This record gives sequence, C-alpha cells and structure tokens, in this order.
Amino acid sequence: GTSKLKYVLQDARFFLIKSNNHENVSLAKAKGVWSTLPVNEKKLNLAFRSARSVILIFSVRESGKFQGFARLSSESHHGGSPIHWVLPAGMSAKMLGGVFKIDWICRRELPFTKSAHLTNPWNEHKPVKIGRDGQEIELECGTQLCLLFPPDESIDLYQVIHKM
Ligand SMILES: CNC(=O)c1cc(-c2ccc(C)s2)[nH]n1
Repeated sequence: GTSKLKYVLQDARFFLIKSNNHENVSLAKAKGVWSTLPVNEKKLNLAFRSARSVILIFSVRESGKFQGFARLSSESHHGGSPIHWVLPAGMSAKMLGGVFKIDWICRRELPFTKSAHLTNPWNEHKPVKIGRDGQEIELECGTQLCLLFPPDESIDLYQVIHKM
C-alpha cells in the first residue's frame, strides 16, 4: 500500500536531481549517497534542517525518465569513504566533495510520459520533468509525482519513519 509512503512525504520538500549519466545514479542506489554542486549543496543543507523529509527525485539527462527517489538522512559531509563519481566535463571532484547520506524510497523508473499532467509552480508551471539540477518542486506537485512511481516492494519505510 501507500500509507507509510504518504506519511513520509507529509510536509516534505522535493528537489529535482539531474545526473549526466546512469553510472552516478547506480552508484547512489548501491551506496546510499549523493553529491551535488556547491550551489545545490547549500540549498539541500538548508532544506534538511527546515523540513521533516527532503526528497530527491532523480533523472538521468536524455533518458526521458526518472530513476527513483530518496530521502536525505544527513546534511552533506566531507572526508568519508571516497565515491568514484563520473565527473562532468569541467572542474574536478573537489566540487562534488560534500556527500549526503540518502535512504531510497523507490528505485523504480517512471517515464516522463506519465508525469505530463504535473506542472511545477516554482518553475513557471512548466512540466515537472523540466528543470535544472537542484530545482525545487512545490509540495503538491512533488507529492503527486512521487505517488505516480510504481511501488517498490523491496523497500520497508518503517526504518525511515523512525529517522524522522
Ligand atoms: C553525483 N553528482 C552528479 O553527477 C551531478 C552533476 C550535476 C551537474 C549539474 C549541472 C552540471 C553541468 S553538472 N549535479 N550533480
């Protein structure tokens, strides 16, 4: 069912995360971590302190899909185990240095064709698939987007609820 999912999403904040490649999303799904540009890292750290759940909704550029969504379980931290991200053309790993811990809520994909009816007020009411990396998604749009994903029966949200 969807009741624990709705509980986790209650009063949450939502951010669109754009990866240039599948490799980084696969690494994030395997290791429970994410890193972003410093401009976005500052926004996510502020959001983590301000809301009961901060949700990252992932999309690999040019894939036409979202690849899942996850909840921040920490602010960003440096000096942990290194993560072998595939780095965009220009600038090095010092940029992607802050590491957030995340708990996956859904590792299933959702094609953009299924979210065409959702627009994001914080991006000019453009379709929610449209947005830069780090674009915040308004509460109602983000909740409905997450509820469109196929259920991920491998996930138990009991442990996430306890972290709140
Ligand atoms: C592990 N993190 C990543 O792959 C990643 C890459 C980005 C980028 C946003 C805008 C770019 C030119 S690059 N934001 N996050």
